[PDB]
Amino acid sequence: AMYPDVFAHFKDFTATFGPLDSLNTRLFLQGPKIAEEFEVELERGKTLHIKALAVSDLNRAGQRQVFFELNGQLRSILVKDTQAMKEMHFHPKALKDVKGQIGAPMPGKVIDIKVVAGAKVAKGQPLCVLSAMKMETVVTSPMEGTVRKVHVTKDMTLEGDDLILEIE
Amino acid sequence: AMYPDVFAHFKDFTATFGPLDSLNTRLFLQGPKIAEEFEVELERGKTLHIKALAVSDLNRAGQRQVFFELNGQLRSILVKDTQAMKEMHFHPKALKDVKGQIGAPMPGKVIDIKVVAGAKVAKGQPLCVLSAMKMETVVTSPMEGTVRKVHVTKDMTLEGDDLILEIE
Amino acid sequence: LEYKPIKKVMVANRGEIAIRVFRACTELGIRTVAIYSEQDTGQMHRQKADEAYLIGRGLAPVQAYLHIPDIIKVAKENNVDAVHPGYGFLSERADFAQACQDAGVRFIGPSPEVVRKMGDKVEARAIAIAAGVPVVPGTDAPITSLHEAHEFSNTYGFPIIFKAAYGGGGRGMRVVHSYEELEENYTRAYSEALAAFGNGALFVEKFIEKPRHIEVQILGDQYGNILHLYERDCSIQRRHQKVVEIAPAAHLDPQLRTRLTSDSVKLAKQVGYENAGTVEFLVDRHGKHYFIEVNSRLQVEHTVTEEITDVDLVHAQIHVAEGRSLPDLGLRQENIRINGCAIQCRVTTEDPARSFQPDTGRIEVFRSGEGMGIRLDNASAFQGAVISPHYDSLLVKVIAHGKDHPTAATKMSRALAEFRVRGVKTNIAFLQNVLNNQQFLAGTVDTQFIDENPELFQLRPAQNRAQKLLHYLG
Amino acid sequence: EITDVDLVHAQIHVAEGRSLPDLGLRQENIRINGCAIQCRVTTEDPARSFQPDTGRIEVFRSGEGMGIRLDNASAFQGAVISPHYDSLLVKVIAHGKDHPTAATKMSRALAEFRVRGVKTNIAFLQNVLNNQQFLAGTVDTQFIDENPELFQLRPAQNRAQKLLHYLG
Ligand SMILES: CC(=O)SCCNC(=O)CCNC(=O)[C@H](O)C(C)(C)COP(=O)(O)OP(=O)(O)OC[C@H]1O[C@@H](n2cnc3c(N)ncnc32)[C@H](O)[C@@H]1OP(=O)(O)O
Ligand SMILES: CC(=O)SCCNC(=O)CCNC(=O)[C@H](O)C(C)(C)COP(=O)(O)OP(=O)(O)OC[C@H]1O[C@@H](n2cnc3c(N)ncnc32)[C@H](O)[C@@H]1OP(=O)(O)O
Ligand SMILES: Nc1ncnc2c1ncn2[C@@H]1O[C@H](COP(=O)(O)OP(=O)(O)OP(=O)(O)O)[C@@H](O)[C@H]1O
Repeated sequence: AMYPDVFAHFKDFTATFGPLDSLNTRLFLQGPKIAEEFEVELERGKTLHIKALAVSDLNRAGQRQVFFELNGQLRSILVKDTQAMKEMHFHPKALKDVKGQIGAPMPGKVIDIKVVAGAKVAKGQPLCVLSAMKMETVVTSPMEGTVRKVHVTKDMTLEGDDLILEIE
Repeated sequence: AMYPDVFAHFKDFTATFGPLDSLNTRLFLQGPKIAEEFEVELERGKTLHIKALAVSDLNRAGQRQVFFELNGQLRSILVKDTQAMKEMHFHPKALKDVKGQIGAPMPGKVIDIKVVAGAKVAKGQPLCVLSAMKMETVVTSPMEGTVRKVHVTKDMTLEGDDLILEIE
Repeated sequence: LEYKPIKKVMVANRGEIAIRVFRACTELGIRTVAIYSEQDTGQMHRQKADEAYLIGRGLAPVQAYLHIPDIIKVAKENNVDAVHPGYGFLSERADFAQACQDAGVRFIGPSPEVVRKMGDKVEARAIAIAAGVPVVPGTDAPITSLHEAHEFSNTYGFPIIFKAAYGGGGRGMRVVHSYEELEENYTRAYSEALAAFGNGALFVEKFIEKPRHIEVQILGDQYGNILHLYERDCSIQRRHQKVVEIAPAAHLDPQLRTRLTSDSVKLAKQVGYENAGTVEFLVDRHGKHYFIEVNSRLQVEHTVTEEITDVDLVHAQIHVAEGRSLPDLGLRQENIRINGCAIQCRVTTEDPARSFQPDTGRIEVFRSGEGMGIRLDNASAFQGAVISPHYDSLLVKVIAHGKDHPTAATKMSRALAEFRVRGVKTNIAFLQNVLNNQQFLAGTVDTQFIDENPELFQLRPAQNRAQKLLHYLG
Repeated sequence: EITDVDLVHAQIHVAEGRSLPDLGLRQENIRINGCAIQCRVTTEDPARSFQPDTGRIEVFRSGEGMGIRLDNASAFQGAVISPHYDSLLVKVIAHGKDHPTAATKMSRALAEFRVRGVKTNIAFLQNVLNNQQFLAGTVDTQFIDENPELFQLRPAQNRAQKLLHYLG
């Protein structure tokens, strides 16, 4: 009631990055220095020891891999670099806000497209094939619309919920 | 019979570093490149793949750590960096071949020393007290002689076969 | 009487079954030869075998394991003696067995003629009636006429099920309650059967209110000696795909289990079965069973029966493959006994919340939960593993054994709680909710048990601060 | 495992105060079922003097089958073994319907294990399980004393690991 927008933002941060205000100030501001072992307290019984091993290099799209020595074991995580190149040359993600926009419910690669560019599409009509574990889905068009250019193209590597067809 | 010295040398190289000549030309002379998969054909039966993940930083007395993944699993290896060889870490090495140098066959911490340097000692008499995991180890004097100078005195950690006393 | 020792064996599958066969062969001092596809190069099945070769180079990843000529060429060259098909990929194919027989390579299982006799549903229908146990009333011939559906709805009863032949998908399985629903159900079922697949051999059969199906395990050798292991329970049925299995009969009269034993043995002897066999039944509330089908391979839930009797099935399979008779192995009816209870669960990367939609990704942390009565069959689970979006989605096969059903349930619950698989989405919470339900511990469960409990989806959340803190630090 | 009666459960229950008949435990109610064998995996060099060895574990793997129960104490990837405490890595138990079957299962399980980096004593146990008199059934206390072949006979290839060292 006091701060509607700020409340939502702070809730999202603590649900994505976890409980803050349990680290060291230098840990919260600067971060762990490599090859130096520190300690974080979580609850009365939950005590953790963390050691940083090494930071790898950009593999294919500005994603680094960091090897963390939690306790006695090792934990690999993937983080998205931002100061690296951020020009988007990859297939863009479909927009969830527009229900008319079409996104793949499950990850897969399109083998064939039923509708070549420039053809009518009706409700409840097969459009493409998506590769699940052992099961196949054809997308049904919520609305009748004209197709000009296939954003998904054909026989290209793609992941779930991506723009295959958009109607203007 | 024809080339004894280089035969002995070659026999020890192919043992410490394993068999060779099954690698690619880049692997043998140049070595692997980070973030690119290469293939090693070991025998006719089996065959295995490697990635090079990342290389850590120098930590303790020149022992850098490198991260490799064998086919289907991640691995870690410690390699001795021999390019520094500038610092003097002391910790004298007592070779077993030389009778004068005295080394500890088992690494641990020295409990007590019953011999003072440059003094009269007995033949086959207890000279140091050593601690084990759950046993007491008593060292017996191998031969009679004189100790000139002792560098490591007490209350410090030594590894296997380290020089503390030099017998004459 | 006839003995031909086997020097090495090559497996034509992947995943946990290959690992199981490799372990069984290595225990007998037999060399192992493994095959793998190009995409499936980081799997653990190719690392626990003495020999590994590439197959299906340019083919599609799913059908790479389906190229008979390549497998035959690989097996013939490396001096292979016998092949274990496993399950799922080429167990039912009769042409593969014939090709293996033609190249001099031994095939572990029943003869191709018996497999073809199993084959489609009409032959099994006829064999059941000619010599066998009763079967659910239904139409023998495939149905394509509106008059046929109307007449057989008029004759026996109103609730009927549409079943699709010449297909393994559960897509052709719709229910009819009334005339008005009957017409539209027939229309859609016929259209989808003719569209998705080829011939639309649809079937009409009466529905059973609370079905409860029993699986009986059949073992037989080459000298006409057949040994049944014991029954099984898999009434936990999501819609038509198994999730959880219990070995002992929950509440079954001894007379009924004896009747099932006798009928299964009679059916096996009449056909002349030759290897790991599996006979599936279906019993009613009043105490009336109805035959369904017969599986010709070794089932996935065999491990659960494997522990109650402490009999190794793969050992017997290979021993029969050499030609040894069962009495020489010391396996008879009198020497098999029940001891304890067992529970089976499969950990799968399916999301129990939305639609059990499979999930794909990379495993970031993995831990095991071995204990007192816990047996683990790790198919592919390790740090930094990648789950393929095109193969099956089995992570770990977990088995819990105990002296009684509640004790086994408690052990399985504690074992599942010890497992920590973060980052890759999983269905552990649904399994824990199923195990905690009082109806499950009661003992009596029907097929629609999951259908009538929408509150079974508690969908527990996790603070998961451990991996959330590292993301910030990273 | 022969009795299939959990000892810690009974211990806690009898600490609570519940009597044995309430728990359902009678001397006429328990019975023998099969045979079992236990082997303790340590870090003792089985050649020199069974002397303890310390180091860092680089490769760890486990083998679980029909009749194998595993109790992982402190064995995991990248673990450091200390010289201050006991030297137990894993307690492996094998169960079968007969003594030779259990022995063969345990031999298979030990062969399936893989511990690299720290020298251990799988080979000595393999020799013990490969003895014909051991599999016969009868052994004595002087059994190890009168057979000085178990120590000496040790097969060791140790190949793949060396190859990684060269690349690094
Ligand atoms: C001994 C047995 O067999 S009983 C096993 C069943 N119970 C347990 O495992 C108790 C330990 N508890 C936990 O792991 C978790 O708190 C759970 C299982 C209750 C679930 O909590 P979650 O919301 O998933 O995680 P939470 O936010 O509490 O953070 C857990 C992390 O804290 C750390 N942690 C957990 N327990 C401890 C502990 N006793 N001491 C120190 N650190 C700990 C670990 O890094 C753990 O990461 P993990 O999930 O890989 O184990
Ligand atoms: C399925 C079962 O339960 S049977 C298990 C028992 N048998 C096996 O494990 C068979 C596999 N063989 C091996 O691992 C080894 O060759 C052993 C056990 C025979 C011992 O040989 P060693 O001299 O120690 O190693 P070698 O020089 O042959 O190199 C082995 C390495 O090659 C690789 N490798 C082993 N088998 C395969 C295979 N089938 N395909 C590809 N690569 C393989 C691995 O990287 C392995 O490293 P690891 O020791 O961590 O497994
Ligand atoms: N008459 C029936 N009444 C009730 N349930 C039935 C009936 N027939 C089949 N079922 C259901 O279908 C199951 C058997 O399936 P089916 O015999 O078709 O084998 P399948 O090859 O595994 O099936 P699917 O093609 O769905 O993969 C039963 O366990 C039950 O859940």
